[PDB]
Amino acid sequence: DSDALRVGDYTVAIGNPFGLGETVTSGIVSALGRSGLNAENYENFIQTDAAINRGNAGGALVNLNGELIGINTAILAPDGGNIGIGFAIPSNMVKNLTSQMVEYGQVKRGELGIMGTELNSELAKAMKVDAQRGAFVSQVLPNSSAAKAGIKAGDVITSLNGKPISSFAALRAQVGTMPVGSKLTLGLLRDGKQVNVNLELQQSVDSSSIFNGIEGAEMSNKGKDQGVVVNNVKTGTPAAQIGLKKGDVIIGANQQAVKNIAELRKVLDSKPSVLALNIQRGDSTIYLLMQ
Amino acid sequence: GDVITSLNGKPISSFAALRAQVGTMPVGSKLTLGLLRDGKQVNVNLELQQSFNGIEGAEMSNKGKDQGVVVNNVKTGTPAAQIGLKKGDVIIGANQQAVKNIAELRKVLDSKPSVLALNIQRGDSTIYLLMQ
Amino acid sequence: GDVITSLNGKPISSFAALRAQVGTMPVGSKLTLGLLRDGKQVNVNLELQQSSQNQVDSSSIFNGIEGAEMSNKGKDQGVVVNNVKTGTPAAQIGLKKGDVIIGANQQAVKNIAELRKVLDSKPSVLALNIQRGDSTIYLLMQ
Amino acid sequence: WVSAAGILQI
Amino acid sequence: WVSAADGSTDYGILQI
Amino acid sequence: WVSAAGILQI
Repeated sequence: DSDALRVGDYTVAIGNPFGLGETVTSGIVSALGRSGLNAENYENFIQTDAAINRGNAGGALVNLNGELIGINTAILAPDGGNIGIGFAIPSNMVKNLTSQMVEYGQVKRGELGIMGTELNSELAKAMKVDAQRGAFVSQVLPNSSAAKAGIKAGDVITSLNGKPISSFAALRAQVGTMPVGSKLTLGLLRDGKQVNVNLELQQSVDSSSIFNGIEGAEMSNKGKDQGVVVNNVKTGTPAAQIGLKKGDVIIGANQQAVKNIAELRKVLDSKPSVLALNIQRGDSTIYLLMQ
Repeated sequence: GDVITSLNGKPISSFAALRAQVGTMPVGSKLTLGLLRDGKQVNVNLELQQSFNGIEGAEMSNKGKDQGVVVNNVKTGTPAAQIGLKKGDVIIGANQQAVKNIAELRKVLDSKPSVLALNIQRGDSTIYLLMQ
Repeated sequence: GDVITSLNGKPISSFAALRAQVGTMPVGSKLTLGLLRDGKQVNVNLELQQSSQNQVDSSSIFNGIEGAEMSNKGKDQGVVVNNVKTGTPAAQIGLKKGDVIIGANQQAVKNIAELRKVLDSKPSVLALNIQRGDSTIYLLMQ
Repeated sequence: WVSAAGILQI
Repeated sequence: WVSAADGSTDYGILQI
Repeated sequence: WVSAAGILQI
């Protein structure tokens, strides 16, 4: 259980550096809940001074009892050589992520539906809050699990399932690995009062998700099998470079009728050299060509 | 297409001169210009200009009776919209202090906090905006 | 979704060729096209019209100022600018798409003929009285 | 820097 | 030169 | 290349 890890605990790394072969190195837990290497990724890193280099990735980080505590992922090195700063993904996050892949082949990503940021000492002063660290709730989305739970903005999350929270970024990573419908409990702090709440993860689009490389255009289904309407378009993007504009409604592609995103994706699965979209702007019917 | 020929009676040597003249006059200075449009002499009275309460490039006012500080209209290029602020928002409070009007709002800003946390409300939702 | 195959009987090599063909024909020219829709041969009678947009380049009127297309606007409502290219002699003087030339050198301008009429005078400096949005401005040349 | 071997939403 | 102690030729457009 | 001596509109 990676949640029992404490800075100071001894760690042992096992991997294949430079293809030399199974190589074992040792160290200690430098720090926990490290993140920021890639703001878009779910990262709650364990940091260790245990030697890790090119090849160790996917390797095991274990404690003195040989139990897996994390998976060595990246290092901070200006020269491409270890300098005593390595990061590993906590065993718990792996436990959660793999168990899903085993069953679904992917991860059912759920959310609480809350906006927020890191609670620093400055922000604590303004909000008359005691804790100098945690998740500060900017706002709660309507019809979200959190809303239903009774979470209000200006709240500070301090714990998750009993385990204290290092930061907002950590909490994001925690729940970011849990399967949809997972029942969990949060420790909140509003007006210097401790609160406990029971939650349950819920379900939670861009054009890059369907064309694999075409960004700057959001789109979704239209009514009931009326095609794929484009919600919004950004300027200076790969999508608008082919003509695409917000308000268009994709009727079909390559002589195949398109009622929803599933049918559209089924034409792309065929992987044709050139894609011909039969969209409709206002009263007119037009075509858009790709490749 | 107009041609300015005088300033407060005194003839104009050039555009560069006119620029320097008024460029030294204080805001609100009322002056008179002599124009020439279509070969016709024209005279005009002017008053210099700058480039409720407004804070940080954001213009706001009071709402009803002590119902907070509602946002009337915002500028996009300004730092106001750079922190999220949109038109229609209603500041209920800031930094755990209740805001009924621009007077109570300013009374929090007089404290000069390192960070400013606004408790505004858009629609039937309650959000926060942070500064600094 | 139609495919044009012939022009006035003569087969079509490419879209680019067709474009060039008709691009040289005078307005109102009556021509016929050979279409192909649903594996079905179609014939149609056409007549070239007055292009509302992108009607005329600027180098054709200023003899040396490229990167800006413009045409007449509605009914003697001036010369509107259809499109402007970046890094061109035109935009170098300020000209931007959406502008509508009302007059030049204190002479009213209703259409391209009137405008060209002022240029025939060949003045040392040209002062265009265009209008962007609800504002009226001027653009100077030379 | 790092190498492989704003309000956020939760 | 001086030291501390297209369009009309006379100037680009300045703001007053 | 060539030297002197996208949906297009027709």
